[PDB]
Amino acid sequence: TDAPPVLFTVQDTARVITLNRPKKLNALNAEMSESMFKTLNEYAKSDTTNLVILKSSNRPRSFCAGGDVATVAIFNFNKEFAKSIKFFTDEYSLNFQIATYLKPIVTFMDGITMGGGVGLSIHTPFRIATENTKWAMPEMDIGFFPDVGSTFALPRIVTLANSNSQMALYLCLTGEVVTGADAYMLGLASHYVSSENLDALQKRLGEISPPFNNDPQSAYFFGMVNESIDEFVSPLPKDYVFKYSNEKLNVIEACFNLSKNGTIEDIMNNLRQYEGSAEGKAFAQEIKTKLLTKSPSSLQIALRLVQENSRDHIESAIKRDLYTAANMCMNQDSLVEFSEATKHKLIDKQRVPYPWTKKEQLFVSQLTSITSPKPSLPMSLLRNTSNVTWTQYPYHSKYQLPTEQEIAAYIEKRTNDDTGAKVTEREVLNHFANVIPSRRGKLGIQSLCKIVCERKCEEVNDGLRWK
Amino acid sequence: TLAELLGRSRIAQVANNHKPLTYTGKKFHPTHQIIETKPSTLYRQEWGLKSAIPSKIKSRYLVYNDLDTLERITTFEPRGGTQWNRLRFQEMGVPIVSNIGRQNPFFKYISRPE
Amino acid sequence: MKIQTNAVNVLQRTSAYLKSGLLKETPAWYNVVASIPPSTKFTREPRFKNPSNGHIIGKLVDVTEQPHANNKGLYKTRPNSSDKRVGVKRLYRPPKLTYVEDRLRSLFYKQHPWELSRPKILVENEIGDENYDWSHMLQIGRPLDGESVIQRTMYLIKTKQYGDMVEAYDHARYEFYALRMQEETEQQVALEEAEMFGSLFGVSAIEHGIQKEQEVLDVWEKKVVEETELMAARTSN
Amino acid sequence: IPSANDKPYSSQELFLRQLNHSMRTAKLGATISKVYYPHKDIFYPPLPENITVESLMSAGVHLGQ
Repeated sequence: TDAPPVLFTVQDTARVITLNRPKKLNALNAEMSESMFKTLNEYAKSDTTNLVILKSSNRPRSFCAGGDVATVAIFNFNKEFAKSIKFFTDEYSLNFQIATYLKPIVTFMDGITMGGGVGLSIHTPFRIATENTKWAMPEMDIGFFPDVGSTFALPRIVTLANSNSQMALYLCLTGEVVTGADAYMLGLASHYVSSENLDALQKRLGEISPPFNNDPQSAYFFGMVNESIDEFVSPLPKDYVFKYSNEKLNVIEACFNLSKNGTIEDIMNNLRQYEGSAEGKAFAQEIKTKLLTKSPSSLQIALRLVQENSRDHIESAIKRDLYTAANMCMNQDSLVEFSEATKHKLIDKQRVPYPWTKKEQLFVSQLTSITSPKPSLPMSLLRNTSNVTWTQYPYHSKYQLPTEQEIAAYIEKRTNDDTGAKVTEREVLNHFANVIPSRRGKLGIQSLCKIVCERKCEEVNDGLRWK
Repeated sequence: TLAELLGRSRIAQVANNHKPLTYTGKKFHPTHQIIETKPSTLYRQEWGLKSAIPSKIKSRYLVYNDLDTLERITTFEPRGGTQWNRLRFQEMGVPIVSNIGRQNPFFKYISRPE
Repeated sequence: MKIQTNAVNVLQRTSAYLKSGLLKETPAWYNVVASIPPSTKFTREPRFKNPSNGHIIGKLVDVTEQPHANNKGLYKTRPNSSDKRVGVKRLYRPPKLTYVEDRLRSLFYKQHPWELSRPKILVENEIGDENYDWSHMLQIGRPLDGESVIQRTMYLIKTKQYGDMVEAYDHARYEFYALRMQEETEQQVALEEAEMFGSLFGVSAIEHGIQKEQEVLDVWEKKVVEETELMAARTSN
Repeated sequence: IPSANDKPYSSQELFLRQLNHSMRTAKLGATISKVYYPHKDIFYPPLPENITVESLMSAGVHLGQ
């Protein structure tokens, strides 16, 4: 009788999944996650479904404002820890299914995509953004950690100032909101399509089918999906200027450059001892202010996970998030304030930050316990139809803007070639815009390459050196 | 959007006019907006209308009613001669005066209920 | 004409030639077309909004939404005949695009007929480059003309400086007169100043017209004489 | 056939003298921006990824029958 929380519909050979909780900004509860997880397993077995499209019925207001953690907070206050662990086993299992799904999934991030919403798109090689996109990970203000495998995705997909996960740590620890074109240029969105063109794109996606004797799970079909979306991409607004200037990118790359045993204090030291331009110095103070209004325990846990899930395989990174979430709802050592902070902000509307009490510096053992499975609480991710793990996304790189590490590899290779030629910025732009088949004519690809060379490369004579 | 752009397009700027292009009555003032094309565009029959104007037209000024019609032609006359009447009036340097001594319509005068 | 099938299925008909062996070698286009499927639906699509004025298409006002009496003083208690006719055709008919500026444009050129005599160039340069601040009437890149007035009027009504469109239009008209008067003086004075420094001009506009009228009046003289002599002979009959 | 240094320029030399002026001086004073040149459509077409609705509209592609 009530409107189903998630609506499933057929679009020719494409199956459209639509989040249908407009009053809650499409917040994800256990019911929604379970429904989507079960229906996706069926579509994986089907031989008539070529691709899936995850969208919202509330666009452009919101796509998914995040998992329903306010309800999980009430569970903690009522000691309904079994209910809380069910909510995270369903959500995290759905994020693992999407990541390893063998058929193309195309998420329309037409609106607020924060928290659980990021998990619905970050794990898909086709995550389309719009002018209305608002990507953020505001967990540090609620006392929680960066969940939904964001500690495995962001350190591997961000394009600028992410050599050592510096930008990934900046977004997860500061909760900065990225909007539209900026999300596309950072690597948060694979494509940038105007909202007005989403209807037409959806129809084209339903009409395309694998040719001859190729299944929809073949790499050939994935290329076809990428090309179809590109036909609907339009040039960026003329006035658009990237959000982060080179100077602001230099602050993040230096102030968030930790070692394998770094701590949040080390970042605080860099932000407090930074030297350089006036804008950079002022920018470092802004970060320091923000990072001092977060949960002292959440920041340390986030850094731990980023330094742990940036070199591990997908399954172990998603499993480690389930353990952390369960080890936080059940606060055995009173080291976190997830439940109390969640009620201060969501259950009760309070603009002021929650006054923090756990302001100590957790030890390496304390962090290990909070992020390790307790032998008394057995929790496992639901089984998906793929049941595969890997350390690198199989398709994200091909269909998004190149990272700063891929441009460096070509400059080093070209600079160390027997040709004995000089690497020139013009040659770099051509090599990324008119050579790679999957990146040919990719929006904002020349602009990104010029940002990298102007900040990372040294122009000597008619050559380029990787500073 | 496309609709917003269209409303501001140069074709939208020309007010709708269906007055006879061939009028044999008394003419007191211009009735159609003169359209001008540059020499480069004239060489390519480009006038900024829907269709190319026939190459026979050598004048750079025309007046039209309909962009397209059921006869698959543009309704136009290759003449722009009301502009030369205005410029010849300017060369005579005779200001236009009111024979009734009314207020100048181009000045925002403070009028009363006289 | 019937929806054609054979133009969009060249890949499938070609694939049968290759599979059977009738065609030995794959054509060069074969791979390109396979990766980029043609659109083959050719359907009529409904539309639920006029993009120009945002009017909603396909909405029926129910009697429950008209509780108050009408202009005649009667309440509406039952659907009328128009409400009971299916209106699917309106969903598919291309909407008529309308603009408020069109009404003002017609007014301006009715009030100023001679503005039509100023040639207008319809050839666009680049619509995307237009960076205009309509706080002022003059703009770098475009002429001063009736459109300058209309866009100024819209900016005034958009900024809510004036409430009635007529008042905003009148305000813009006076700004237009001032700019037109400064230009009429700059041209008159420029000509006067040049002649005072020894500038010479071959043919003036008035002279150009006299010469053209002479060319026509010369042909007219011949024909009149010829046709006033055929009449004399024909009438003599 | 160059003319004698005392004689005036020949018709051919005046043409070459004008061509010299055309290259250097004839374009002094201002540059032209945001103006459509018909020939550049053929010789300097844009790439498909840089095409906008404005660009299509500027060319009159939207004007149907």
